[PDB]
Amino acid sequence: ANVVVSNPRPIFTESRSFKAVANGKIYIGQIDTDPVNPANQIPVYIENEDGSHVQITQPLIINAAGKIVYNGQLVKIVTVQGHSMAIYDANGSQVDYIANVLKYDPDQYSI
Amino acid sequence: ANVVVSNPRPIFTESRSFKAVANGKIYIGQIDTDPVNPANQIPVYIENEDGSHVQITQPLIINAAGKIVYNGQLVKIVTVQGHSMAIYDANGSQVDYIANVLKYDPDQYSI
Amino acid sequence: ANVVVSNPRPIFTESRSFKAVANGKIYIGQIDTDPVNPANQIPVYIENEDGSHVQITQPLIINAAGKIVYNGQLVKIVTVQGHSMAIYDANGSQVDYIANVLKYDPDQYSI
Amino acid sequence: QIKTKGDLVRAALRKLGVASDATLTDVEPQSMQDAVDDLEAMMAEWYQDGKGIITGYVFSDDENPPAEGDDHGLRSSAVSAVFHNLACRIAPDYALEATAKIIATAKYGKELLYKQTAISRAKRAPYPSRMPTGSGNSFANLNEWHYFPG
Amino acid sequence: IKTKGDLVRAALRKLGVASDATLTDVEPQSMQDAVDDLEAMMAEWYQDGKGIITGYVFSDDENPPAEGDDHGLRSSAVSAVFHNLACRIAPDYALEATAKIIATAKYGKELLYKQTAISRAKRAPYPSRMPTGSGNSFANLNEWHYFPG
Amino acid sequence: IKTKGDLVRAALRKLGVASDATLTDVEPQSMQDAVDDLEAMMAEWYQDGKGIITGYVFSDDENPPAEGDDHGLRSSAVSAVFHNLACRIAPDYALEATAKIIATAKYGKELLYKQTAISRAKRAPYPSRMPTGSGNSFANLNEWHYFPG
Amino acid sequence: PIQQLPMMKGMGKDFKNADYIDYLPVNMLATPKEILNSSGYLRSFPGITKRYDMNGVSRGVEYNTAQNAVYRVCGGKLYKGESEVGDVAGSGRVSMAHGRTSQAVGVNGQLVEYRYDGTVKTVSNWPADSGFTQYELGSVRDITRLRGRYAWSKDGTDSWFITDLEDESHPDRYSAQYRAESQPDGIIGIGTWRDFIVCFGSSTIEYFSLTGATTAGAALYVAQPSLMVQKSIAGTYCKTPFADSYAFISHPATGAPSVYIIGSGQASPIATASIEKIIRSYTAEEMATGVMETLRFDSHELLIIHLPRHVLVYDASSSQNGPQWCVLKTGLYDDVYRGVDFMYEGNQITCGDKSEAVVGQLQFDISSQYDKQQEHLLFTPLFKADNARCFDLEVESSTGVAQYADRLFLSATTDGINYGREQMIEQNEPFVYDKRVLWKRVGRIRRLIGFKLRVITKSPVTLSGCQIRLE
Amino acid sequence: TDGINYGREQMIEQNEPFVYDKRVLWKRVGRIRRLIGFKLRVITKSPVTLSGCQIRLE
Amino acid sequence: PIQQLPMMKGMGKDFKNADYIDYLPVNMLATPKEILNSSGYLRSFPGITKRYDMNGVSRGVEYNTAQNAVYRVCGGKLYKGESEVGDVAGSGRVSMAHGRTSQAVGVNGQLVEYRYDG
Repeated sequence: ANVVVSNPRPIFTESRSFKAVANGKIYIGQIDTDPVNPANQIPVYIENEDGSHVQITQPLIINAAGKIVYNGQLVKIVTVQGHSMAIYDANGSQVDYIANVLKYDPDQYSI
Repeated sequence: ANVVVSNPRPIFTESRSFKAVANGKIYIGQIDTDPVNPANQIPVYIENEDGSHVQITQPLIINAAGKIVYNGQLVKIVTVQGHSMAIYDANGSQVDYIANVLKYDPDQYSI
Repeated sequence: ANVVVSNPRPIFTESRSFKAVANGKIYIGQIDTDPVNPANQIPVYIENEDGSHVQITQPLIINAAGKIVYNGQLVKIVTVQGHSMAIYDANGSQVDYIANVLKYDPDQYSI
Repeated sequence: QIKTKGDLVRAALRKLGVASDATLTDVEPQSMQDAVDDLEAMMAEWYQDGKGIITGYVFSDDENPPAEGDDHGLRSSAVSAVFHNLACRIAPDYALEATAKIIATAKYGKELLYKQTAISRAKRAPYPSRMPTGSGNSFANLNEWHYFPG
Repeated sequence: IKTKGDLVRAALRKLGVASDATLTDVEPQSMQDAVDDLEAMMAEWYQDGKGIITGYVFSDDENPPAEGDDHGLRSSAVSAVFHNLACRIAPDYALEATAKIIATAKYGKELLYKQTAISRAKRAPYPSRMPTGSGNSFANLNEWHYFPG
Repeated sequence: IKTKGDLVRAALRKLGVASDATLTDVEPQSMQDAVDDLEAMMAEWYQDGKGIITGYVFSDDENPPAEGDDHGLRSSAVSAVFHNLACRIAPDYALEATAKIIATAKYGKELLYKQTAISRAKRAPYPSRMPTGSGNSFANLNEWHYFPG
Repeated sequence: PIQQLPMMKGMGKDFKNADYIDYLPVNMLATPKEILNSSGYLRSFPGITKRYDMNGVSRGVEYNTAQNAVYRVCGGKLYKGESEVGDVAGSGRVSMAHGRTSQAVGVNGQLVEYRYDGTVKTVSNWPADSGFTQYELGSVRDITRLRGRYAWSKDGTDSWFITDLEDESHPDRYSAQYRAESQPDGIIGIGTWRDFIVCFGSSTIEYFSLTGATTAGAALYVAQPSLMVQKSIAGTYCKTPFADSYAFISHPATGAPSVYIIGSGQASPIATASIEKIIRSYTAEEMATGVMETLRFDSHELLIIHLPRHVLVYDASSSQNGPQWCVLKTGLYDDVYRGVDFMYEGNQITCGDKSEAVVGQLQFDISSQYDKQQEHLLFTPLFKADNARCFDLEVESSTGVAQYADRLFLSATTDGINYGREQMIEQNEPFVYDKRVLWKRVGRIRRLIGFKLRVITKSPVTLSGCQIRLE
Repeated sequence: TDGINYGREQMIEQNEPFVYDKRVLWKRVGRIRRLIGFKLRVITKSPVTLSGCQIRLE
Repeated sequence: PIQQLPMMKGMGKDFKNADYIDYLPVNMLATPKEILNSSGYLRSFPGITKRYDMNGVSRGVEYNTAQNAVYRVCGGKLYKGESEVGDVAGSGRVSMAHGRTSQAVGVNGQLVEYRYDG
């Protein structure tokens, strides 16, 4: 056993019902802070299939299936280091808030 | 660069249908051992906003959205590294008996 | 108290909507190639709880909940080299496609 | 919208104001499951197989253990009635009682639920076995004469 | 749902004595005693077959460890049964069931007896002295005056 | 005025929960909650066409980001709809709508159903057994008795 | 039923000992003022802005009355205001005692005097050929000045000395040896109260006064038994003037350490249970290194304690209902407060820094420290409400001085240890003065509830009486 | 009932390992005839922190 | 009628003398702190865990201020801290009075001084 199949593109849903956030917004920021202040914000990149990292406009967009989308096509977003997330649904209410998260990418072990 | 922005709170769905296991039970224990036995159970920690780790009873509860919910609301459960899993639905059946979660990492060449 | 409790079992959902890929198909092909072609299909092993790797037929089957299934039982699919996952829905559509899931072929890189 | 038996239960609790989203304390999912059980019992009491109130409800089953996730299947207009009902039913569970507005809305909703069925179940009974067809009907020439009920 | 313990726990819930929403765990003595009260209430309702009938089964609590397990009650009657049980065990803890519980119990008892009342309506046969009219086959077959009873 | 958000904000104002007169800004959770409640109330009123009709359009809240935007409501029914929405969402915040709001909601619902009730009055045609009098053209054209239904 | 909730002291459990402990307000200063509908308003600690640079970290501060300027010893360099007025060795904390003819800093076990004309002289015995009495000076621990004499205590011994009147460098000519011998307690620290030379032993506190003797060899200072206090200071720097007396931390010899104030020859505690549990959480050596000092501004009369992992603050003017302690902190996590050695000079206060080699001046219109965000916490006490509902939760905030419309994270617990979801509410809006911080639909209190107000901002936060409509 | 000798000993859970919101509640105490006095006896290896005793003397 | 019951001090009779006596809390320490709906909470006494062994039963303790360490006389050895620093006779309780140049323990009717140099 060398590689196990696993789905990337993690799925985002609400906190009390199983329906997915539709056209919500994900904000990334420093540890234990308000990730809406551009002062508190942290850069997040797109990791394409070719591996070419590119910066993105900050407010992340969610399709109807709870997956980050940029320019229509689904994308994989990577941050530089630890971050705090505040997930907002379409209207502007926060789905949930978390101060510290960390999940290192399992890919690019060659690098 | 080397951290993925992902679903921070895990989703526990059911094996036979695409629905969250409302009032489900997860037990966490030693590697390749039955975690229902209280002796086999390993410490399980909550990571609240203060950065503290307060340990809670092993039968962690699952709400109607698939997340892990304490007596009140959503929490960031934390274990050490080698946590086994056993989803039990409220009726008492079984959904998963993941023995070694560490052996589910998409890159097992690293280990 | 290092890692966060998180469901490792993979759930596959449609890209443009929040539904499971009921009775869908996963084709696991070589690096940077279309897995639908029988030639571009690597051998995919199942890894049991005891750790008894066994080979199975390539066109994987997905139950109604999104989780991979064999003989009405959940299984973990592993491969001995890096692959290119290609998920197709039951009706027949390229719901998702990955050029290289892990971004480096472990087999060759092992040297 | 409210598409799952749970969505119904959590939104009823919202109507009571217990755990209503944007709330600092939310109720345990055990109580959500138990209130789903209460909704199922109330609908079983209403439905009474053919005779009782017919809303189009679909009951839970063992192939779908999480009854909360199951689509209730109610009519689009019927969701408000079961919505505002089950709030009076859950009210004594938390020892809260239901506001007069909720009581009136639940009464109105149940009345609207049964209105269409009541109109559809008028069905004036046929003529009795002794009433004869008059000489006006040409079927009197066909020897039918007296009416035939049942 | 499908056992006496579940019905009695639902009753204790509605009365407010013991529930997860209250962080109270049912007392085993309360369990046994309210199950006994449910048994008595079902016996009183059933009335040896002449009264309301629900499909309930009276275990025996002689050979089993305890009477409370399983019930043949129809799925539609569970709400009425556990509401009435909660109302009846209300004075045990000195509590009084809220007016909603009482109204629900009345509604449920009415609904449970509705079908039995419709079935029992029937109609008495004709009196022994009422004869057939001249327009009948039994007029030729010598039956005439209707069969008594 | 011309969007669901405006209707729900007017309802919240009438409660006094969130308004500029009170210096409270509408909570987005409150926004979604009362918009969903308005959807449910309009569906219950519409009753799949047999009940009161106002011209309201049910978005779908499946493809759009949120159901609340735009409404086909007639200009005359806006007051009734947002007063009724306010009355229905009053117990959400544990408030009770003032008697003026209740009276206004009753008046508005009555005015909404007035025209539909006048339209539905109609009249049943003559019974199949009623004949036309000798003073008609259909008497010569063999029609005679009125057409059933 | 609009019910008010105090925030001057938050309360909750302790997940290790399972004991109820006070959840102290963080970076807040309760001010007993009749505000609107409440008896007091919580005020954020003033921010810190860099006035100018310095060499090394701060090690001491003393307001030199003789020169009417502050002398601050940072790192390995002695500073007078902005200028550099001499070289000081060592790395640990240093105690100073300013004089009319010399500013001195007891460092490395020797009392070093920095004369005002530039020269530096160190205390040593009189020359052997001089003929005056020869002593055994030993190592200097703590110093003070009273009536033109420098009093220092030999390290590891209960003996203390006094310098000569004519030549301040050497000790007194004939009578310069004095002992705090009422108990076998070594002198941990020395100081001056009124006209008395205190001598903080390891188990007792003695007061010394001039006897006015004229004959050579007579003891100038005589013990005053009637003023003795049967407590002690934990470490060399666990003492400071406070409200016309010295507060301190009890030495472990007499029992568990606890903050005390000396009154009329008697020690009266001012530390609640939680404070002394926090103090007891430290080991002997760690708590010995702690330093405490007095800071006074506005109406508050603070008693700041610089413990290794905590910075406890006692607000004297806000102790109407009981002792009021607020835990100051720097950064988002539990780091220790950077500001140290506060002193009020000229117009505005100035404070040193524990980590960087800078000096900060307190600025009242901001809460940022060296242009960084800081965390302000406010906990409401646990209260038992069963099957009740709470909808309106309003806190009055003085809005407008902020830079951005900063928001506070409001969360509520149920067991008093771990908290629920963090709800984000706007608390200040830049240059709008009538915003209300209001949250509706709080929910149902099952058994208990406690609200934590967490504000992350660079501008002062002024929270007033908290009302909750427990309906 | 007389303040010297006691009645039946009822066993109620007081702590639960690693659960922080349990309530020690007993219902159906009975009828106070003339006098009554409650004795709480705990046998444990962990700290016990008992707070204000509430009784609903109805 | 929700009525509170104090527990800081219990009452009862005394079956020998027939007098009302205070039934005192056992292994509890009342703490006057404003807890929930009451003015104080009962707290169990802290437990005891063995730090290290010692010779014989304990007979006295004194916190020696001069040496900044505790001198404890157990059994027949004058333990300072953890290390034995002398031989003491007798078996009854003994009173100590620490000094700057000698630690002493009045035992067997004679004041014995254990000088700090041995």
